[PDB]
Amino acid sequence: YSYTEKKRIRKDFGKRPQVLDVPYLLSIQLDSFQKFIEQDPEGQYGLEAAFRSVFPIQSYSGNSELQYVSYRLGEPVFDVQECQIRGVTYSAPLRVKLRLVIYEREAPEGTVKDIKEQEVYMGEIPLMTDNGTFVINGTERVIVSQLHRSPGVFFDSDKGKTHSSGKVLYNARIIPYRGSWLDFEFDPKDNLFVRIDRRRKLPATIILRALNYTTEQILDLFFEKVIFEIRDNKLQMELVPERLRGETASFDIEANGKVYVEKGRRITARHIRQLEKDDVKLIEVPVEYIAGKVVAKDYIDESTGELICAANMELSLDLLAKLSQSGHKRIETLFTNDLDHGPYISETLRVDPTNDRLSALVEIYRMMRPGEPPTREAAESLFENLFFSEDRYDLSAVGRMKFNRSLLREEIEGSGILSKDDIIDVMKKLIDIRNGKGEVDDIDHLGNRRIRSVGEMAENQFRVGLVRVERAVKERLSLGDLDTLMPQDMINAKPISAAVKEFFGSSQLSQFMDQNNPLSEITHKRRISALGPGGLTRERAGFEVRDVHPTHYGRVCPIETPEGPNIGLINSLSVYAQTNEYGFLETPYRKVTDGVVTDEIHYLSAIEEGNYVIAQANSNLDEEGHFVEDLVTCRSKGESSLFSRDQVDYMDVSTQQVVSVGASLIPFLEHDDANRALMGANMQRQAVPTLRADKPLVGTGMERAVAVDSGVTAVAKRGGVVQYVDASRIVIKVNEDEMYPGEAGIDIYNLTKYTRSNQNTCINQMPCVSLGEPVERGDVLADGPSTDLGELALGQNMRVAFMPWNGYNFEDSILVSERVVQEDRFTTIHIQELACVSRDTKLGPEEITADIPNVGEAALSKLDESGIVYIGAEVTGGDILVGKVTPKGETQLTPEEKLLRAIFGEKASDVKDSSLRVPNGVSGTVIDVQVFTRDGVEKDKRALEIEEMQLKQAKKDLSEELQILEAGLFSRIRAVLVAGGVEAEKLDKLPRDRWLELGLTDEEKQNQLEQLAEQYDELKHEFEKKLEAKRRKITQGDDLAPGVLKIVKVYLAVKRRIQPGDKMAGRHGNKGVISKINPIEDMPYDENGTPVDIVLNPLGVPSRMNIGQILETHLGMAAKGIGDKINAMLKQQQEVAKLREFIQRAYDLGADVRQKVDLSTFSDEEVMRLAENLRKGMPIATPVFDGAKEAEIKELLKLGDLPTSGQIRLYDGRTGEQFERPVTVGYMYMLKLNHLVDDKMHARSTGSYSLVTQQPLGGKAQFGGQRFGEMEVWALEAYGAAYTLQEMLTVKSDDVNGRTKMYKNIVDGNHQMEPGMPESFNVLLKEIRSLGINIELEDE
Amino acid sequence: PPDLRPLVPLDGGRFATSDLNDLYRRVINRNNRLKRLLDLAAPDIIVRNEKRMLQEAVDALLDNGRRGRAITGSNKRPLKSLADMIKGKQGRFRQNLLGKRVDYSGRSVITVGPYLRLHQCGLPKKMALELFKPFIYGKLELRGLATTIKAAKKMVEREEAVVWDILDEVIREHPVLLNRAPTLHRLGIQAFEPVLIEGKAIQLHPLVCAAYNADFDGDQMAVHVPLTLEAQLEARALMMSTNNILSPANGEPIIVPSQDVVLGLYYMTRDCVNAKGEGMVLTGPKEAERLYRSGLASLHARVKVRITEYEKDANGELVAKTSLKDTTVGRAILWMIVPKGLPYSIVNQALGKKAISKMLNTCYRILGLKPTVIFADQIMYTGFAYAARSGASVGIDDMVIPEKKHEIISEAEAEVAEIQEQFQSGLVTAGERYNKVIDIWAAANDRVSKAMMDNLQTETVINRDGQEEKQVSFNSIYMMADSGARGSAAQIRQLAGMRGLMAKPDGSIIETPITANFREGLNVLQYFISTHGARKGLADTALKTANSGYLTRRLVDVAQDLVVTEDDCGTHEGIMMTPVIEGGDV
Amino acid sequence: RERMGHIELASPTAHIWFLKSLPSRIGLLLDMPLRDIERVLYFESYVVI
RNA sequence: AUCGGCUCA
DNA sequence: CGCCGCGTCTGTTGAGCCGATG
DNA sequence: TCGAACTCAGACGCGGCG
Ligand SMILES: [Mg+2]
Repeated sequence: YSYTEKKRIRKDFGKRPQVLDVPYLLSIQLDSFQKFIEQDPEGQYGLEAAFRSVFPIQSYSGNSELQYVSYRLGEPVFDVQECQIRGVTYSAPLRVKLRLVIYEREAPEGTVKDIKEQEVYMGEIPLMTDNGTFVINGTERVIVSQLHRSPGVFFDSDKGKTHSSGKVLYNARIIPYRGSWLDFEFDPKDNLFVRIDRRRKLPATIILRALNYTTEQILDLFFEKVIFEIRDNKLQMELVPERLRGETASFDIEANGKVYVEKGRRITARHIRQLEKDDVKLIEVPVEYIAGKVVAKDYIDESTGELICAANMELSLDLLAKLSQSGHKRIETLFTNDLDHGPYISETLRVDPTNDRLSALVEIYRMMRPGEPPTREAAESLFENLFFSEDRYDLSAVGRMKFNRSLLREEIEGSGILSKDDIIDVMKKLIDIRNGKGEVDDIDHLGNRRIRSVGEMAENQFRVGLVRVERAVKERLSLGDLDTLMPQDMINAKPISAAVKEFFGSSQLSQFMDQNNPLSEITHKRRISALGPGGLTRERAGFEVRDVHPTHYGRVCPIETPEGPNIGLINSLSVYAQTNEYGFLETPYRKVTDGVVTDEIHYLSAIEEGNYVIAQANSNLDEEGHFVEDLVTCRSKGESSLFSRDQVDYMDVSTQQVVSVGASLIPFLEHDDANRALMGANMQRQAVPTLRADKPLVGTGMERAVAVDSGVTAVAKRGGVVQYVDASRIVIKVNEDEMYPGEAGIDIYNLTKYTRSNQNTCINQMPCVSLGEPVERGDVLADGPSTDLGELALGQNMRVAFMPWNGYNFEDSILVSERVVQEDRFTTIHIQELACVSRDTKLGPEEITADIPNVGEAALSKLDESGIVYIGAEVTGGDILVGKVTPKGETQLTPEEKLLRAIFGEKASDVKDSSLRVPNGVSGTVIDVQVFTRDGVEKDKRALEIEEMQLKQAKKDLSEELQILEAGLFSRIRAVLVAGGVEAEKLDKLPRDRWLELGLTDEEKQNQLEQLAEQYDELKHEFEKKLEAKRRKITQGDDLAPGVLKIVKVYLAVKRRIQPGDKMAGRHGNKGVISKINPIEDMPYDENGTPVDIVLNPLGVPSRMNIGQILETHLGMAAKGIGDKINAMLKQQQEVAKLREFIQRAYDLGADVRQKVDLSTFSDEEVMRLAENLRKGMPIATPVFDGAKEAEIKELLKLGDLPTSGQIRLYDGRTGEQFERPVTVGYMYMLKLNHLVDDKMHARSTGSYSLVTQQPLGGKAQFGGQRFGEMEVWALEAYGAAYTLQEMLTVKSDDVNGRTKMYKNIVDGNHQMEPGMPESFNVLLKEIRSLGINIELEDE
Repeated sequence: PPDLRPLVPLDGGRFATSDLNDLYRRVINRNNRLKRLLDLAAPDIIVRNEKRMLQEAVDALLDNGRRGRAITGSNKRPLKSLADMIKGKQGRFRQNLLGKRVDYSGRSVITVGPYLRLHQCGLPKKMALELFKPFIYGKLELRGLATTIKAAKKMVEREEAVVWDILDEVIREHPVLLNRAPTLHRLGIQAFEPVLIEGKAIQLHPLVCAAYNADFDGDQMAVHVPLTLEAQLEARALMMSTNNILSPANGEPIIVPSQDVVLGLYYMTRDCVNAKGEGMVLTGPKEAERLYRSGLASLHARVKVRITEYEKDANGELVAKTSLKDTTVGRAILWMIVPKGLPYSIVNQALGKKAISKMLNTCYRILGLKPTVIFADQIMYTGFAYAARSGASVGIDDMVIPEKKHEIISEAEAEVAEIQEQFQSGLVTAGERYNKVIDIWAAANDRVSKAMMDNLQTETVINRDGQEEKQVSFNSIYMMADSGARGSAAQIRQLAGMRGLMAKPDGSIIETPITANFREGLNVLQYFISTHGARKGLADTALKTANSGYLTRRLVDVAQDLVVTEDDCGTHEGIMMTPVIEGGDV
Repeated sequence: RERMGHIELASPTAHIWFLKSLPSRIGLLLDMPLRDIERVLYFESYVVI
């Protein structure tokens, strides 16, 4: 038990021993980037691959080249906090090492002319903060993983696109990482077809001729023929016995000297048996057997050279004479049968218009690039650089593996570029899958989808930038001088910086980070999207993708996904999932050996999971041995059933790796429905951090990990004992064992007080330790926005007692009491940001000043000299924040007014004002003003004051650091001086400075005094140089966008609280909208005086089946009874022994729980402070699927003297009578949500108007009117009302004269209407008659 | 002209202009340069290329992406021609000419109020002080408190109490229109009559939430006012809330009492066998009220009273008859609101929501309209009041597992084991085993469910004046499921018995079914199998609405014109109607 | 908002809508196929008047 | 004003 | 007359918020 | 002007070729 565990121990009801503990919640970003930037020596990962892939560049002629060597990253100019206050990116510079060597053109390899060696600056790359978020222009930003289809080969079958045919059509596809696709396909009458990049369909085999190899060689490669001989009289055919199979005979099959098979007789197995027992292969047959066949190998007249028959072409019987006479004693043919070997290639041949390579290349070349002449170089180049260039086609390291695995080769890796054999093999297996062998693939398998994260995406973008630069390097290298050309001149760093800074802040995936909670971070960083560059779209995706697949078990959560247009496209990663080395997903399992579940754990991918057989976590392990019951439940090949005790191989690790982390925090998940749990897990991420946070009385054990690993609480860095605690910093002193001998060993934590979170809520931290108590490494020292002693506490828990009450909770409504609003347990803080900029107009510069023309003296009380609000003054909508005046034209004048304006004395350049003001409807209390200035503008008084203040605090912090450092060092420099005698009475009598002057002895102490002086001198030099550095960094001028002089920036802070209309919701998915706030008296009060605080509705349980909340309510009332009993024991001031006995009685209550806490070890003050911390109610835990049961919960209820059934007698508030029946009462745990009312209500009577179409603007931000869409127009025509929509079409929207005269009549007391023509109609007239069409409306 | 294509300034000297100016500049430049080259008689090819580029510029101005590839702007996005300032969902005809923006309007979040009457709604103070501004100016100037308009502006903004008095004067008798989007059918916007409250939410009657299809869990609603004098009479006489109470799709009433009032009406009118005041006699409903309230009798305990009921079987006028009826106390309390034209056998039964709907319909048939409005409102009030007064909660003791559930599942598993044995010996084929297994599991499901419902419904055994009797139960789940408030038999079966067989995404039926329910908690992979069907339902619900809305639009656009013009067409014969009970029964 | 202007083209051009819309309303009138009219107007061939 | 992204019923 | 292939044109409604660019 | 774009899909009418 650590030091934040003896404070308050939460009781566990879990019953399964745990083997693996949850990993670091957000490893995927950290690992991905961390291997993006690391210097790999040999195994290219990261930047070194990107360089070494553009390995040195030579000239067009080949007269020199420059050779890449190495790289390094500088250190950033600013640390994170300054980089977020300032408003600038957080990045590092990239320094590359380069050599240019010049080799002479006179000598073949005369390389010894010049070797120039230096460093080159190109680009700057952003870094990852400690948690996993980038900062880009000062707004924290997160980029999301992606899940796309693995590059490789792919088979499938459309269900007859020409569905009138009703016959399925197969096809195959090759898709690489970077390059052009390739598709093979059938047609409704079995002719193979190809296409490149979804161009026009081309008859197949045109590639086969395009490889410049004709019918003979390749289509001998394709079929293997059937052998015949013309024995000078007749035909003999060689019969391999296993050929006539499933076939029928046309004549009496026989042998040279025997009769085997009769005519009209199918070749059964016995016939082949007889033939192979006879060992006969050569058989005379009638020559009619050749009538119907096809030639295999090209035969010519060997005398003249005339092709008797081109290969793979038809034949006849006169051609038998021709072949026999030409000198051919053998005939090769085709063993054809559409069910086994159909002539798909044969027909494809006799549809192709082609004979030689040149025709095929020409046809393709004018296909893809029509028009331009097909020179030989052009055709060859188009067909080479399309599929066979490492520069324009590369599969991958992973694509090759997937390719070679899907074709049943053996060697995993090879070349990254296509070739002849691969296309041949794809064709052969496609025809094979057509004939009935093998079967198609499917797409949703998590063994064909790959995740791609920060490192890989950034690598690709930076490679694009690099190749763009390589272009210009080749350009410039060839022409100019060489001996005086330093490499640094011939680069440009613009394209790299442009590409990188465009991707880190403009892409589809860089997003803001929702900072409502800790949940909102560590769910927005563990997210897996399927959209973006190279993926689907919200309308393309059908119904097959959005569905749950049997391979999601343990890799992706099934009950966590949004509800809008994109249901299944984005979904969160599970709890234990890794990522493989290629990129597929992996999950743990435990090995089983001879019935014993061992302890070593193996990770499995998505394809190996299907071979084995897997047990389940709920299977009752029989105390170290094998499983208890015979037919253990298991699953294999994607289905579940019952197996033996020995067949099993793996048992999964923990009872909760199927769910995410958002949905493993709701207790009793196993009782309530699926989609209600979806709504619960999906609106747990929208709570709002209240004033004082409060732990949950019923949680699922995984509070602490989420609160710590989200990086929002300040955790101890090294052990020690606390030195100084304050509301805004803590200074801790390390133990001796952990101090390496350089410094004095003090750590200083600066907590972050009230700050904006980019959803406009409040971030602040509170110290959590007292003064002078020890602290061990890994603890927490300061709770965050929404934590409590290191536990995620996200809303507050209230006494709910639900029954129907006078219809004020009709449908989902709530009915809060009125001491939920007195106690301030739901108020929140909201802060807001306003800005004002001054530029340089053509006339001149703006100014910030208090002398604003034409303002009454009243509004200018609240501005100081410099013209910026005070700190603490509270403003309401309409006031002035910053006084700004804009100069305008200077017209020239007459002497008399010169005299006048010199006596009255006020101005030279009569000047507009454009000051900043609070937009109406806003109020609050300014809390912080910031001023940014260029380098060259005179600093006004207040910026000077602010910077001087901040310097004062910085110097205090630095002197305190170096001073407690030198407090240890001066304990040292006081102890060291004591050597050399004693001056005990005079030692401390005289001032400590007078310790370098007293009596000196020669033999060693001159060195002692000398080192006193020396180390003092270096200490003082370090101090002064350090302070000078810090002052220079503070007083440093800033950088602004061109044309801006200085900008101020003002904050505001409001305080919102509960009122009707405002939303709340529990964890299980029961929303609601407060309906009334009811005095204390009216609340139902139980038999003892204490009223209730919420009154829900029981008609909402039976119909949506979220039975979680009933059991959660019962545990709430059980867990508060023990708190009350401890309170009674403790106010009455009983004793220590009784507290020890009772509390120990409370922690031994389950059936066979795993947690056993023995507090006969705890010392008395520790027991007392624990009992102090439990007096508000004993917290309880309940892991997700290994929960608590009704017997245990009823034992709890009976320990505190409460009714076992769970429900008590409630009286009534208004009449004093008793409710007829018992009523449930317990403790729910419910949350705010930030759909407040103060951001929805809006009302308009007259305001702005547009410009091009003269009808009112829209949205609350700019005070607009609502919309009356065409659906309402149909509604209002169906009724029959015709004056009303004439009113809504002309005199409230567009008719100008109409609206002015309508307002006149209304204020005048007469209710009438003079309509005209909606003038956007005549806008339409002019847009049409601008095209050259004479729209124009006839007259009367 | 210019203002039809402005050039708007920015904060910092930048200008944002429509693409039209760009498209015009290109043509102007091409025209000038071609004229130049034409004057000097340049050689032919220059003239050819220049003319072709002029052609391309013009016919890219007319509409961008038609002839070749669209000429993009700086941002790799195509430009906006003329011909696409009229098309699409953003053009003039659909975005800006058929549906305007409108002022004199507002919107907010809705919530319930049950103290209303169904021709009323609530307005927050300040919404109504912002919508009705000029009426207030007029009243102030007429009373003579403010001389000029500016005096009225300041008096309204400072919010002096005379403003509240005037504002309460103005809104009286001035209906407003409430709307909720989407507006699928003509009952989507209605005309209510304001009542001022303090707060921030638009209160709304309970009974008119079935027409809007509104729930109170975060919906939003919009408010408009009618200005003129004709439109005000139209919002009173055509589209008020008490004038349309029959749906125009089919004449079925549209104010059925919804979900909580019906449980009160069902808990009043029921009978227990023992309660108290058994078998004593009363003199009217009033003494029944006194007895129930003083605590001398129970709200439902069988009695015989004297009642006086009116039939108007005569020529349109009422006649009265009296008698001793045999009823409980609850029904004799109800008889105080039925309005003097209905027979007493309307009340002698346990009033599930079908009986309430018949009650209202019969009132409408006999007595006309106004009594139906009054009567419906009184039903709502008394239902709420006597449903809160009982206290009706749901607790983990209510979900009652049948006792005979181990035996049924054990027998089913034995049977499936035997069929598997017979298969492994080769006697039976592949598919036959599958079919027989699913049949036996279905039969086990059915008899488990029947045992459950034979244990819930009638098991209260209670004794009075003798030995033992059995009556229908008082189990909170059973009352919420029987009367008709929420739920049904299938969903109680989910909560207590087996929860059936589940289907995999393909559509097949998986072999081994779920066996646990929501009280015992369920396993891991049983949950992981429920997820399939859950997501299929969720994914379908979100991708109907597109083509549903599209179909509605096409229908409204075809049937647009037709209106009823003439009285009698004078045509001859039409079509013939016959029943279609064919195939099966009616 | 009401006054208009005009450019005087140096050489005639062809309105899209009356050429590239479906059945062309020019190719239907002259009766000659569409491809010919594009290839004349793209400046690719000649034609005999 | 356009574009992208998250969210509500 | 009868395949067979090609370029247009459609795909819910109100609201709320914040970066990006000109 | 090299640079993408991808596997939306369902229906209808027209331009070629037999
Ligand atoms: Mg709703």
